[PDB]
Amino acid sequence: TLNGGITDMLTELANFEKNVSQAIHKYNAYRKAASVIAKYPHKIKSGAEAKKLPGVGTKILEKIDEFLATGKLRKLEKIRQDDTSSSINFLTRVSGIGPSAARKFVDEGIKTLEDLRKNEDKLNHHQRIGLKYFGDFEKRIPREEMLQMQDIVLNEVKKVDSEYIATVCGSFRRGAESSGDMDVLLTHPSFTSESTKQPKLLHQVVEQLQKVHFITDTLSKGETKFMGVCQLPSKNDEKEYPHRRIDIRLIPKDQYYCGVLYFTGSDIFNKNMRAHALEKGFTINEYTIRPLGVTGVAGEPLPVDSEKDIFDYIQWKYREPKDRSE
DNA sequence: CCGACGTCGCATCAGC
DNA sequence: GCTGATGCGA
DNA sequence: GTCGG
Ligand SMILES: Nc1ccn([C@H]2C[C@H](O)[C@@H](COP(=O)(O)OP(=O)(O)C(Br)(Br)P(=O)(O)O)O2)c(=O)n1
Ligand SMILES: Nc1ccn([C@H]2C[C@H](O)[C@@H](COP(=O)(O)O)O2)c(=O)n1
Ligand SMILES: [Cl-]
Ligand SMILES: [Mg+2]
Ligand SMILES: [Mg+2]
Ligand code: NA
Ligand code: NA
Ligand code: NA
Repeated sequence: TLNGGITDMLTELANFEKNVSQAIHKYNAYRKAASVIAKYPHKIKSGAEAKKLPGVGTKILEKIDEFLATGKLRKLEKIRQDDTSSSINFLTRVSGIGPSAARKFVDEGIKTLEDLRKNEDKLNHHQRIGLKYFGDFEKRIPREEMLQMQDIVLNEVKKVDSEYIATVCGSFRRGAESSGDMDVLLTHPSFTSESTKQPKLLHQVVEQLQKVHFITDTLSKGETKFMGVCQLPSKNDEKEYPHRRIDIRLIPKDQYYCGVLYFTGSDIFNKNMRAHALEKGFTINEYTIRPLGVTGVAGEPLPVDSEKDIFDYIQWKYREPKDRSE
């Protein structure tokens, strides 16, 4: 990419602030700056040129000047040589190990993949599975495999109850030629903002996908959100496909458009759009868009009949899913 | 200068 | 058990 | 770390 060196450096800084410093707003600031630089259609010549972009300030401009002049950033080169920072950044790559648990493990002398496997009994369930599939979860999914996965989910869901509608969101819905995992929005007419007329609506789908050995493991599971592991079937004498993360979100059928806007993302696009809503006097979640009163208290849900209605309320021109990859 | 920064589901833990 | 953080995740 | 009042 045009500015890949700069955006990589900002991403590494973001991950430092999140995993090591536990400064969530610094993390989002670095990610927002990397995003706006990622879509800037010129090869950046200076920090001052970049500071013109929203989300790039004085400090990142200076880092950009250091990186443009030397090809590196001293702050990162020192971070890379710090053993505690190295340890924590590695452990937080296991699903279920966040900043706090990573620092606690380092305190207990658990700092490597070998240490983690030595101490499985010190892991909760999510972490145990994240460690089990550590290699697999860092692999990307070709869109072709995403299409085979889509076919299985959609047909198995239709076998449970043909009134379900399952929609693959995330980067897949944004047209990506590869995805890091599969995100499935699910609706059923028995589950609306008004009533739940049928129980186990998510569970029944999960059970069916386990029964056919597509879903292989469960990280967390509630009434509306499943987070787990899945695997494509391989052919005779074929090497197995990697295991993949899968997220399934059951959304009230009448709130599908807010739900699919949320689950299509990206995460940064959602942050930018929800921040814009607030400046416009609305708050958006995966269910509703609502006005804010002078109170600052959210009012009653506004009528929504398309993703575009959401954009219109906040005075944004519509953006197709493929233009939301911020 | 400095308050706000997106919003919420599930797992875990502490306090009663 | 309930309730309210806190952690980690979408 | 950046931004907006
Ligand atoms: N912090 C977050 C994380 C996710 N989300 C939403 C948007 C996001 O697209 C959706 C799916 O989460 P993912 O983490 O899978 O994000 P994807 O867009 O699918 C990516 Br590009 Br990171 P992939 O999973 O393909 O690697 O959930 C969010 O709103 N806020
Ligand atoms: N998971 C889904 C997907 C779509 N739908 C509904 C919302 C709209 O009425 C319509 C969307 O049609 P389309 O597939 O063109 O996006 O189907 C749903 O209720 N649940
Ligand atoms: Cl709501
Ligand atoms: Mg995804
Ligand atoms: Mg602001
Ligand atoms: Na700027
Ligand atoms: Na992690
Ligand atoms: Na996901």
